[PDB]
Amino acid sequence: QSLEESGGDLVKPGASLTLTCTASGFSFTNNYYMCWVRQAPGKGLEWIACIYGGGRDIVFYATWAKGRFTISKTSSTTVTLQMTSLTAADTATYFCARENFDAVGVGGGTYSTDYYFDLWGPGTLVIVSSGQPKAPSVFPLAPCCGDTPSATVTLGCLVKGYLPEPVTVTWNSGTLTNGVRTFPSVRQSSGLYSLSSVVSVTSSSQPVTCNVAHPATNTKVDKTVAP
Amino acid sequence: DIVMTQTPASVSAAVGGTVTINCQASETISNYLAWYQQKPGQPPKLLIYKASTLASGVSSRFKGSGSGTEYTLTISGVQCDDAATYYCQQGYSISDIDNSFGGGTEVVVKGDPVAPTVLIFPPAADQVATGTVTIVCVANKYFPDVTVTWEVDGTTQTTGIENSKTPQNSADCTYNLSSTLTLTSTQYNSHKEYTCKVTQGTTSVVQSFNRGDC
Repeated sequence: QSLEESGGDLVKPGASLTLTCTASGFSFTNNYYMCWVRQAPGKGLEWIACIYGGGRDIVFYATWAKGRFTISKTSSTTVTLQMTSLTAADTATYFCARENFDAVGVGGGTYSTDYYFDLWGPGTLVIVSSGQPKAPSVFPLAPCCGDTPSATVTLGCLVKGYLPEPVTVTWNSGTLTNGVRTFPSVRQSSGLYSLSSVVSVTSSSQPVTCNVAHPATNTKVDKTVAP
Repeated sequence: DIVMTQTPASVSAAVGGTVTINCQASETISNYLAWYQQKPGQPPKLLIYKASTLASGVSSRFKGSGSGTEYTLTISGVQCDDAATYYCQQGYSISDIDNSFGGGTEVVVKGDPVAPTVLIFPPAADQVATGTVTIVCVANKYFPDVTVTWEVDGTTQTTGIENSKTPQNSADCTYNLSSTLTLTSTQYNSHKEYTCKVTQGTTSVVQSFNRGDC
């Protein structure tokens, strides 16, 4: 059992967008609710909505979502989240989660309570912005050329002005990992993201190459850096 | 509607120590309270449900307790590997609520003090023609926290600065920090000395370069 969200994208303010969560290793039944939970960059988890896995149509929404988002089961292994009138405040990673519950009482008179989440997807990233997609510029990071050289040195790549997230950075096609430090991205005033990655290298042991990928614009940049 | 409040927003503890986190509900939730751990880039993971029941697989170092409207998560034998954000979640009702989660609590683990190694990186030669110039300063491998100050020709910079800190190292509790100064090309060429100052308690390391020499 795993979950996988898809459909995240860069869209403009006012746009709609539909996300999909697909289940593997189990199908939806009356033993679970399927739910969506989001998290804006650097912020907390926000519950959005839950839908009953059984035959009855039972959906619950956060008070801020009902009227603007809709959750549906489109098959025994897929639920969607339709979002309308998006704003920059809806920018977030969106998780699909499975929810366990206790049936309490007796009926038709029985109700669900003791909700908790026992399974999560890796999440899908939604970006709501005025700006259009933009591939990053990659610049070398090295010590001032005026300074006296040195055996041991740290070098890097500045990955600047991309949208949307994410980019990924490896060094020497992944064969260099020790001494690598890649910083979380920052959103600059421009609305564009930037990050840096640096690697500390023993001496003239290697030429080091940073490998930068920006999947949203189908872009990969190799930059060989030297001092 | 049922609102969940976690305090404090952040908490610290020495390795081997024990830290406690609180969760208040605005009305009884009949002990339907779960705790999750979340590290950067990952979905939350379940630690505890029903206030005090350990999820299958999780370390007994995690203890949930409480009842009515007051709940607690306790972590014992605190390891650097426990540095993360912790969330409570009321499971009483999903009918007419804003958010079932509390706001979260960051756990900072105090390992051994380490002074930062500080480096400054002048802009590559091709940046300035883009109309924008970006200068990078890094403070690598340090604990506890540092503060960064930039100066341009001896004047404290107060705008154009963006800091980014990595999560605590799971082995030695340390941070890495980058600090970036961004200026227009006109601003950049109108000054000479660029300075990054990283201060840790009473020690500061200052790295500079002069536009001309790079």
